[PDB]
Amino acid sequence: APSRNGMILKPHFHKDWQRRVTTWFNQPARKIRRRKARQVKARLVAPRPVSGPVRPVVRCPTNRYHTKVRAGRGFSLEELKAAGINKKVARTIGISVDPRRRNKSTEGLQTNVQRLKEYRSKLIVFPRKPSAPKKGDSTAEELKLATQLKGPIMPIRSVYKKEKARVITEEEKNFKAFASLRMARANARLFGIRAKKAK
Amino acid sequence: NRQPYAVSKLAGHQTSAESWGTGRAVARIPRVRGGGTHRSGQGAFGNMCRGGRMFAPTKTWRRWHRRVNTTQKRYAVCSALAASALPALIMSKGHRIEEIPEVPLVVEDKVESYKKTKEAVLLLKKLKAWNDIKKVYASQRMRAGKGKMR
Amino acid sequence: MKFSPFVTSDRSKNRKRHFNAPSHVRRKIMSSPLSKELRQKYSVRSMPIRKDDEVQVVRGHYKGQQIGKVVQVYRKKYVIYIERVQREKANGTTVHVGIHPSKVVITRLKLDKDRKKILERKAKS
RNA sequence: UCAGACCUCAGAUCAGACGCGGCGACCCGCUGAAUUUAAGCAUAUUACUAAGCGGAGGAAAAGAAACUAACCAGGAUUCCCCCAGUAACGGCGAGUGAAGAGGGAAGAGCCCAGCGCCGAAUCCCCGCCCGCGGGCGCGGGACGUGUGGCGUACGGGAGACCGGACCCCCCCGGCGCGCGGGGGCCCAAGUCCUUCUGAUCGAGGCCCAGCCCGCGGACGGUGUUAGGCCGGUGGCGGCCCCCGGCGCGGCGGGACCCGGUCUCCUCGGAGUCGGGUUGUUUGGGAAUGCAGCCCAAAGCGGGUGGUAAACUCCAUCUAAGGCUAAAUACCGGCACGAGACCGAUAGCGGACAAGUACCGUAAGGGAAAGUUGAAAAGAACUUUGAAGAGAGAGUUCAAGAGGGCGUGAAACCGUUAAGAGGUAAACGGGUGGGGUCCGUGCGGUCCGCCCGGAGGAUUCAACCCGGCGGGUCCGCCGGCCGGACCGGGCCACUCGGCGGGACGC
RNA sequence: UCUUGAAACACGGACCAAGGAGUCUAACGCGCGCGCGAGUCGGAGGGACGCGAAACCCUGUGGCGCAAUGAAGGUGAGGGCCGGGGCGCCCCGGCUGAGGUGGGAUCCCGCCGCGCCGGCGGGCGCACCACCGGCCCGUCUCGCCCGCCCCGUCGGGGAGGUGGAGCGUGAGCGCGCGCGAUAGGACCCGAAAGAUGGUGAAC
RNA sequence: UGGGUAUAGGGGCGAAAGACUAAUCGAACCAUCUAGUAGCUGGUUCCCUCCGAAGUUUCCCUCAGGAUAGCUGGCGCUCGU
RNA sequence: ACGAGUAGGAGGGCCGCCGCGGUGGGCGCGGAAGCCCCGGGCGAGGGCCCGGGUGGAGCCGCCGCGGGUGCAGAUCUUGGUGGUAGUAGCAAAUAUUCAAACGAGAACUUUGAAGGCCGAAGUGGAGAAGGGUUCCAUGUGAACAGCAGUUGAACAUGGGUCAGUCGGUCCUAAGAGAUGGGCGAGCGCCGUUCGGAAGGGCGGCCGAUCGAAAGGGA
RNA sequence: GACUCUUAGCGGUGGAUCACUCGGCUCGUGCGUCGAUGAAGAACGCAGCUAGCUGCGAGAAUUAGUGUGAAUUGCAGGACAGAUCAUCGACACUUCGAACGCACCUUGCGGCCCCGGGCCCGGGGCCACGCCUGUCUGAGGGUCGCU
Ligand SMILES: [Mg+2]
Ligand SMILES: [Mg+2]
Ligand SMILES: [Mg+2]
Ligand SMILES: [Mg+2]
Ligand SMILES: [Mg+2]
Ligand SMILES: [Mg+2]
Ligand SMILES: [Mg+2]
Ligand SMILES: [Mg+2]
Ligand SMILES: [Mg+2]
Ligand SMILES: [Mg+2]
Ligand SMILES: [Mg+2]
Ligand SMILES: [Mg+2]
Ligand SMILES: [Mg+2]
Ligand SMILES: [Mg+2]
Ligand SMILES: [Mg+2]
Ligand SMILES: [Mg+2]
Ligand SMILES: [Mg+2]
Ligand SMILES: [Mg+2]
Ligand SMILES: [Mg+2]
Ligand SMILES: [Mg+2]
Ligand SMILES: [Mg+2]
Ligand SMILES: [Mg+2]
Ligand SMILES: [Mg+2]
Ligand SMILES: [Mg+2]
Ligand SMILES: [Mg+2]
Ligand SMILES: [Mg+2]
Ligand SMILES: [Mg+2]
Ligand SMILES: [Mg+2]
Ligand SMILES: [Mg+2]
Ligand SMILES: [Mg+2]
Ligand SMILES: [Mg+2]
Ligand SMILES: [Mg+2]
Ligand SMILES: [Mg+2]
Ligand SMILES: [Mg+2]
Ligand SMILES: [Mg+2]
Ligand SMILES: [Mg+2]
Ligand SMILES: [Mg+2]
Ligand SMILES: [Mg+2]
Ligand SMILES: [Mg+2]
Repeated sequence: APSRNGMILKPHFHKDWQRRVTTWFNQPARKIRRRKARQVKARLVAPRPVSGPVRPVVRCPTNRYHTKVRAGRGFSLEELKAAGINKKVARTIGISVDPRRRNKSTEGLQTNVQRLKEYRSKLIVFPRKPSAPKKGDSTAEELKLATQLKGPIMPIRSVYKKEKARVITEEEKNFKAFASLRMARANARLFGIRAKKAK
Repeated sequence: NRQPYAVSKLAGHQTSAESWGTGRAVARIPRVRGGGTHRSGQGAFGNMCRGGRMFAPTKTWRRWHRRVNTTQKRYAVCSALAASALPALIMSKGHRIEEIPEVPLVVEDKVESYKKTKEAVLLLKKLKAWNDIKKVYASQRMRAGKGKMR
Repeated sequence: MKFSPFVTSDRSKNRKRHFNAPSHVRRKIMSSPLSKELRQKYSVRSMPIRKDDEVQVVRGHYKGQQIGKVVQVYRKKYVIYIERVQREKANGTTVHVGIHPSKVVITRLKLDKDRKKILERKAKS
């Protein structure tokens, strides 16, 4: 079966694969079906945005992605508490709530609190009964300039701010970057073996 | 833009035909089980047999669609547009432009608000492009082949 | 062109729906154009064929100017019989020759309560 | 207990309901192979497949963390992309093989038991009475061996204080008032002229705009090949009868006080986790899941932290209770649209009285078979024969279409015509003969240019003249247009990990 | 047709008609064509909006390349010229950006014989190849310097051999075509068997 | 000897022949797994131009077969000429 | 200058087939495709063009594009037809003959006569299982009845099976099979007494039901 | 010249080829609905002339309702003046079958209630099993009470 120089291949076709083969001949019709479903959903919630509630800014877990951010599931109960929003009233005005998410730092906590205070500034709350507004209801002059928002509410963008150019000091020139990394690995590797000698 | 075509999976195989083996002066082909039917004793599976399975039945998962690079798809348009500006290539294509005002035939935007066919027909008569429409009428014929049944 | 996804352009579907059309549908299919005097009087171009209607054959072997009254509307055969459009068999007995309704023009309409109601609807639109 | 109650367990053709079978493409729970690959073969693979059994729904299932991760943290489930033919598994051979993260589709979250507060505050049934729901019963029951309200880990409750509610909102019925379907009836224009044809739908024509319509030149029918003959097609087209929604108002009947602080108080699921062992399963490897048996928990507990174990730190979740739409699947069914597909030995076995005829005791097996003509006009009548079957006649464009009838090949056969024939017949090469055809001897068998001569006929030629046209891709002009082009002004300009720079208008 | 050998007393073939056998999907390799090029590709999805299930536009998450090497902890690819200094065998400054030897299409120059054409005299030498340095990772031998807030079982560098699918001023990526070896019914037809379920004591 | 019953496929039944179990028995029949596999036979469809073999080496539970080297063809390319 | 070629490789094809995008103001009832041809040709070949005949409605060239694209073989598949061949054969169970009738037609039918066979464990007369209208009458002579047929168990059209006392029905025989119970992942299986099993008139029964057209049975 | 061989015309056998296509296959889309109120499947029967197919259920080749508006048609007929067709909200819908009184290789064998006719005949409604709630009738020192 083998021949002159080649690659040892691994064809995973030793089962009855032809019995289970999914073709994508309905992919164009699926694109129209989802597009049509979004148009029907938009008419259902006519003033409300078609995307849905507001998603918070979250930091991706792993080292491969902990530099960028994305849209999470919902705002933490601590962020709702800091922004002065009740956990149950938030879902009525289109705010996603995630009772599971934690806040280990104040950088991510204040990131969404600002995002959550900014969304409530753009809210146009219609009255429960149009013939009698209430305290939380917006004024009739503001209800006229109320259109359905298309796309995600407050798209999460990460605009990179430039580090200001500065004259290099002698302390930065004398800093040994390679020596500080090799010694950091040794001090973190020999930390336990030195802690026993101290006893 | 073409639709997938394929032969049924059960074609030529929805029969319990067993080869008679050797020693019967037959051709060792799977033959239909006995009975009071003229089908009994006939080949049923091979591609050479009448009513059998075709060789390599066409599968629906054939790679019908080809993907082209966006840079090449735009390249071909820039070349087809550049070719629509030469009088030799338009005439060699067969269009009747021997009397049009200019080879790149740009008209005013007033023609984008037309709403009747007689307005469009009159525009083609003024631009001397109606001779190409009459050439389409002279080419209206019937296809040669099984396309007429499809 | 045809843009409705509810209408078919398939030759087999349109031929099957024609040869297997019900009787009340074959009536609409077996229509015939009105004469110049009738198309201007009622403002109707064509009407479904009727038994007591008088027609003129415009195409075929029996075409001419002789106004003949229809004697039978054979929807099962997609053909009508006219009073003078006929031929003699071998045994001398005469037999009517079938003429398609789209090949005859209506010169006189059998006007009853139902015929005038259709002429009013077709002319209203 | 006026002496019987309760518990447990029976009977009924008791009153009123429910279950059963089919389908099973997709889906859920079990069960379970071997061909095959390893060039043998035993683990492995085939395959956690087929066959077998059970259970549903238009989807199912799963699903709101006893999770991932080790980060600057993520945050129910399902599906797609990627991770990745990678980590890992494997006679470490053949082969097998995921997940976290990341990008998308879709996004919706919730309810108990326990705990302790509330006079069981809860529910069914019968009868009656009102408009499938409601009241009424001094009606019958269920229930304290625990119904309902509050309340569920995101904590919760109570009491105070504070700020806001309080015929509003919310829910269910149907009325006022305007938008997705179902079924009907309609909705533009040549049978104009000439001609061919058995039949036009052919061919040509139809003053200046090329006959008319065109938001209609899809398709089909019509005796040929039709936008305009007909049905249709086109049209944010008309009309009529229904159906199902949504929005805005009022009417009727039902729900019904929410937040913020402090204090005080309260807080969870057991023959289950887990350990051992066995079998099976998995990429999961000192055990990924599942199950049998034994052992058998704890409550600063318990589970997880991909190598067994002890000590310790840390992170994360809160198992042993339940519900929940969307994105997703669909070879069955129902109804549609389509085809670079097949075109009657093909495509489904089945274009037809096809799962039919027929076969087998049965389980099952399972065909062959489409075409007269435009219209039956399907051959009257005469004549031979007992009759099939013929001869005339007749229909038709055609019987050279005469009822398994369009076209009618080959093998094979009859017959005619030609030639030939004792080394089977056929075959290559070469020529001869014959035959059938083709092209030729028509006033034979030669053209073109120019020139010489003759004969007759000219919108008669060179040259000149006035205007026109084209070429010089010939010299002066003048515009226009493009920029890795130069210097000045101006822009909703734009632009970049710099008001200036650059870009272009 | 198999065969060393077929007119064979070797096999198939009475005759004619139609049907009848190298396919498709995945993945790999090379060659070729195309696009862009240290990039390259939307192959999920999204958005413009009869044929239109097309085409158009956006999205680079990600894949494949741009870095290799070690089992791993890990570490990780600049040569040359000039001057000064050290004289062992490697310090400093400057100018530059891949060295040296042999060969080398092409280009350049001189001279001669006729601003062209032949003689031999040199030069800058592409790609590539032979060879010699140099550098990165693994490993080994011999070693005397150096660094620090986390001075230690610490972390760094040298010299000389050697292992590597390296570096040494990228060449890949996407798409299509063809062929080749594969796994799939796999060019077509063929087993003796094996398995699951079921039907028969009318013989 | 009829009829009615009983035993069903690795089973039945057998005064025993591997007999018989629906013309089928040293393991019935039916459908499926299944287009099971085959280093083994058979066949494998148009023309032309150009080039053109090997039955040998090594290894193989190989010796009717593969892997490998050789022989072949294609594609070129670096130069000379 | 050169020219062999199997296996094999490669290239060229204005060789051929089906379908698609283009294109030829292509072709066609004044006759397309197909088919036939002792018709004229062309190309080295694959093949192609033209003419005639037949046919009756579609078809083709060129540039690209997609293949279920080219047959003499496979004891190929399906269908059709030959030589064999007017050949094998129409030879088991003794046997027919004469006259007449009907009829186009008689070795075969019918009637009569003669001669024979079965010889009462029949070639006789009636049933069971099985068959299912084959039964009967009339008519047909086309296909079938392996010659013929005026005949038929063929074909066509009508008709025909009458029950208290014949059998089924009733009883259980070997058996089979529910209920309780047990098992089993499950469809289900095991099981025929084994459980509050009496639906009647003080009750015993012990096992529902099915199972004989040859048993029992007015 | 019989026979034989080749070629051609014509005629046979045969069915290719071509043209035709109310069929298939594939893809896509929307629905995605069975049954004790008797399902799927099966049996039998139903038309003036009717075998198969198809459609129906003793109201049987269809009834009513509604839409449509003159046919159906092989032939006869007068039914037929709202013909015909479509649609389908009314009504009807034999037997077997989960199949349900017990059985079924039987149109076998019963029981209860009611009605009509003369215990018999006919008609109508009922009688499977499992199980839920309730009712009624019970059972046992099983646990108590009262005697
Ligand atoms: Mg090889
Ligand atoms: Mg099969
Ligand atoms: Mg087939
Ligand atoms: Mg053709
Ligand atoms: Mg069921
Ligand atoms: Mg093996
Ligand atoms: Mg093998
Ligand atoms: Mg299965
Ligand atoms: Mg759904
Ligand atoms: Mg669910
Ligand atoms: Mg596996
Ligand atoms: Mg038309
Ligand atoms: Mg019209
Ligand atoms: Mg396993
Ligand atoms: Mg489907
Ligand atoms: Mg077929
Ligand atoms: Mg010999
Ligand atoms: Mg052999
Ligand atoms: Mg032979
Ligand atoms: Mg062929
Ligand atoms: Mg060099
Ligand atoms: Mg290779
Ligand atoms: Mg085995
Ligand atoms: Mg017996
Ligand atoms: Mg078995
Ligand atoms: Mg023996
Ligand atoms: Mg050669
Ligand atoms: Mg050799
Ligand atoms: Mg051999
Ligand atoms: Mg094809
Ligand atoms: Mg083929
Ligand atoms: Mg052949
Ligand atoms: Mg008789
Ligand atoms: Mg008779
Ligand atoms: Mg005979
Ligand atoms: Mg008969
Ligand atoms: Mg009995
Ligand atoms: Mg008896
Ligand atoms: Mg012939």
